[PDB]
Amino acid sequence: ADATSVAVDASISAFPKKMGPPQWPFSTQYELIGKGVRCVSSITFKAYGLGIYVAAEDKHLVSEVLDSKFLSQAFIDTAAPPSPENSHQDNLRAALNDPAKAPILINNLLDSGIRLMSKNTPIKAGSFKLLMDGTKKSVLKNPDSQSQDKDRLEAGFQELHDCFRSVKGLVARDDDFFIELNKDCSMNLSYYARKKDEFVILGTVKEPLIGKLLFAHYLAAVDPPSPEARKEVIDALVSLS
Ligand SMILES: O=C(O)CCC(=O)C(=O)O
Repeated sequence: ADATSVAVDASISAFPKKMGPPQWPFSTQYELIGKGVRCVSSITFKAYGLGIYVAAEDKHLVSEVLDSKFLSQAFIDTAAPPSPENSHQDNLRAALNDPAKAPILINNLLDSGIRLMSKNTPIKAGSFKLLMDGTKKSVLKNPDSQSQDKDRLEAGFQELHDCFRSVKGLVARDDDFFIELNKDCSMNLSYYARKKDEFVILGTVKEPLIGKLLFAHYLAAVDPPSPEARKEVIDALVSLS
């Protein structure tokens, strides 16, 4: 690793701190805000390296979306108020780690137009393919999914499934599966076959509910795919607010 990349696991490449066009086939320039290893059961069994990125041009939105006004209004009737001597950053941090407040804060963040990107780098290819198959079931444990249009959810997961069909044939260690969350919550999916030094553009998931559900899962305070990646993301967001 260089000062321009960070180590996630010795079995796979260091993650760039910044990624954008033209070097990478992305919509805008992204900055790494959290990383970690997605394990299955134990740290003994590493499935993939996870990197969460924010659009450089959108970092300003965090403080405007997750401001003290929204914190106060969201929970003014539900929870005791935050202590007035605390900083806003301290108050926001406590809410983002509170199981009862975090989903609401994250949903509001994910509706604000902020562009995010996940870098999903396989460590064990077989496990990764299985985690792909299980993605719909996983993100739908989210209770907020039930209120939504079932037909739109099903159609959106077919879009994702089709993109995943193309990924699964390629999966190998140290390849990069990229998922960009556009400002309208549709998703551009791409794939870097590292050994060929080739980019594959997989397509777009138009249904915005799918990107909302997937990135709410990445950033979930309870049972996120990578607890260590989520913690880093939250610290990045608090420090921006
Ligand atoms: O295909 C992916 O990387 C998403 C799956 C996921 O969120 C996980 O189970 O870790």
